[PDB]
Amino acid sequence: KNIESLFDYSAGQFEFIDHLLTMGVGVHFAALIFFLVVSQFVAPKYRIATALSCIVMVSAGLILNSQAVMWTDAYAYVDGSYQLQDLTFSNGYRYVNWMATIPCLLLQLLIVLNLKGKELFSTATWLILAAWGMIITGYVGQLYEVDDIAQLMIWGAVSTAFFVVMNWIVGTKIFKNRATMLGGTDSTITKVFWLMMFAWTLYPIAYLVPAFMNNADGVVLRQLLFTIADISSKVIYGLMITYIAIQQSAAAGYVPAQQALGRI
Ligand SMILES: *C/C=C(C)/C=C/C=C(C)/C=C/C1=C(C)CCCC1(C)C
Ligand SMILES: [Br-]
Ligand SMILES: [Br-]
Repeated sequence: KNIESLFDYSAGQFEFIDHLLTMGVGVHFAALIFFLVVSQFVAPKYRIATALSCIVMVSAGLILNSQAVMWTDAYAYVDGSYQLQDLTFSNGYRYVNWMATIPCLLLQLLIVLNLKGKELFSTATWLILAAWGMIITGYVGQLYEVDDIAQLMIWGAVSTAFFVVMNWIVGTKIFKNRATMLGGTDSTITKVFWLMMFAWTLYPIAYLVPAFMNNADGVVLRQLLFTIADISSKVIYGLMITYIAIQQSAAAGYVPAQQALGRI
């Protein structure tokens, strides 16, 4: 069903993928420790945004770990190359994980935007439906990446419509609420929008790899793109959300935030 299953891999290709996925685990778990220790400097109003970064680190780090183990289970070194054994490797589990991690990424943004009550709950609801629509339709599409490329493209067009609408809700909420933001974070949150547009677009590029690069090297490329994108969309994004949360905390008078920032 997935293109990974069609090829044998050289030692270099096989090991590089293994290292990519392992480094990703280490990066997410290292970040998790940082987000954990820094959360005591966040005011109550934003503390959940930093907690959600911890939740995303574990979720993504578990999926990467699980992908790495599945990669080594599925392939063994036989007659000069890594060849498929009885177990199967696939990217489908990443899509299932997005069902949880994308809502979390969107909720931390809504929190640092100072949204609350009814606006918060309704914005989050529409965002979560649009995200699930994107992820489900892309999940279905990738089932056809070996059997029916045309079907992969069409499901990907549907998925892209949900993506574009989700980004429009995000941009609309960022550009409208920029002005409520304290401590100069009105400037930083704009960079957050651009980081998301960039980093999230890596995923659909990766989804199209079976169409424009259907071979072992394309398999490597796809893993590399997911790694750059996971890091950018989860770790780098989380660092910027945390910075915005602490800065707004300090500007609103939360003393542990002022002292943390004071001592660096
Ligand atoms: C941390 C994981 C993140 C931020 C994953 C984001 C995933 C997407 C933006 C997926 C987008 C897709 C399309 C827009 C079309 C092709 C199918 C998808 C689901 C890869
Ligand atoms: Br507060
Ligand atoms: Br994830």
